Amino acid sequence: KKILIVDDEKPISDIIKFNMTKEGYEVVTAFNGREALEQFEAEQPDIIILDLMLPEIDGLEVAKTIRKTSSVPILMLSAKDSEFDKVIGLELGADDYVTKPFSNRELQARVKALLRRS
Amino acid sequence: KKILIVDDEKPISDIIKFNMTKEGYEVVTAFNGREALEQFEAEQPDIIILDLMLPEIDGLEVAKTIRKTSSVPILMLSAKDSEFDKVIGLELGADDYVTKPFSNRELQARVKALLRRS
Ligand SMILES: [Mg+2]
Ligand SMILES: [Mg+2]
Ligand SMILES: [Xe]
Ligand SMILES: [Xe]
Repeated sequence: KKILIVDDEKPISDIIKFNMTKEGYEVVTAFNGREALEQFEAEQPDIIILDLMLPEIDGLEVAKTIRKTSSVPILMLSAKDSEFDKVIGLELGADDYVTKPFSNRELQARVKALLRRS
Repeated sequence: KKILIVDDEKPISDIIKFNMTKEGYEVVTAFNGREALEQFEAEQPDIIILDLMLPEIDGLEVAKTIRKTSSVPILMLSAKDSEFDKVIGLELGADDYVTKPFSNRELQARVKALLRRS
């Protein structure tokens, strides 16, 4: 399976990439909203882990435009952990919303749960 | 022309109703998100003035669901006046975003501007 990780922090992106690779996923990466959209169209990932906060396009905006054409599962990841953040991510199309810092094992479990249902 | 005013404060709703009536619009009112959606389907207004903050459904959620079926112009009205509020209202489908308190004459000008282009 192919995962697109859209994250503007190279350290966090690498931790997720390393852990998804170890689980046997193919990983493509993007570091802003524009790259996320390009990688999305070109690579057709099975799932996208999307930071809400990105340099070019926000995460909310990326997920909005994705949902125009695609039902690809989106797992939103963010340091913002209030009700309003989670609810607005889910309502703008996230299938799930996990907060940072996260548990590596939980992330993996949640990715598998999204792919199981999809 | 018919305006639906979705506002949970009966005092503000009345001021907008009074002023739109004086301009020759037919007015229907709604005081929460559920009533907005019901009035929307039943009355088919030409334009909707929508408070962002409502008891049942938020304004963002109402405008989201409206846009599923309809291109009816939406003018979002709110006490929240930050960039993030305006931008997220516009991006969730508002044609315009005016802040409270507002100028009666400006509201009217902006309503006419939305109807002119529509
Ligand atoms: Mg990345
Ligand atoms: Mg009202
Ligand atoms: Xe957005
Ligand atoms: Xe929303």
